[PDB]
Amino acid sequence: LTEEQIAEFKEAFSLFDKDGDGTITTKELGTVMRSLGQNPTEAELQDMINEVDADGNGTIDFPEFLTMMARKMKDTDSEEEIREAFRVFDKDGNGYISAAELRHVMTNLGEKLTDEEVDEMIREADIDGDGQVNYEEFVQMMTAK
Amino acid sequence: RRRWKLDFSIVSLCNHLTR
Ligand SMILES: [Ca+2]
Ligand SMILES: [Ca+2]
Ligand SMILES: [Ca+2]
Ligand SMILES: [Ca+2]
Repeated sequence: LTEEQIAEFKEAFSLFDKDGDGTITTKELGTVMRSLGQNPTEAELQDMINEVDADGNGTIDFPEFLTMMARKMKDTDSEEEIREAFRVFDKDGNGYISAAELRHVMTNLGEKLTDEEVDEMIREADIDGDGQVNYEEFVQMMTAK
Repeated sequence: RRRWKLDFSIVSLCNHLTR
């Protein structure tokens, strides 16, 4: 377990833990999911929490979040659901993630970064050189380190 | 680090949670 992996868990946790109190509530979970275009009910959010709420206090703490990531990621992402994620980034749905669209989802999520950092990410994934990220490029980027 | 992979991960998680 590296400090960078820990830093990554922390970053992810803090995208949900908006008030920084060390627990993720239904309110906070819902906030993230709404920003990504979904509309779960309060009861549905509670059911999500209950799956990993090992201490039974009704909210997600750091290790319970790690468990959620352990399970609910590397399920076995199929074609269709990878396309769903792409669609989140391709805001206008023209088939090409622009730097501006990438910036927008990241900001909506709660990430804070300069247009410089966004451009860097784009250029990293832009295999064919048009300054944008298409579906194939997006899929390929996720296989790299 | 893996900025896009981390964010992708969060988007894929959220998609997975709305089962
Ligand atoms: Ca909180
Ligand atoms: Ca708990
Ligand atoms: Ca677009
Ligand atoms: Ca491209």
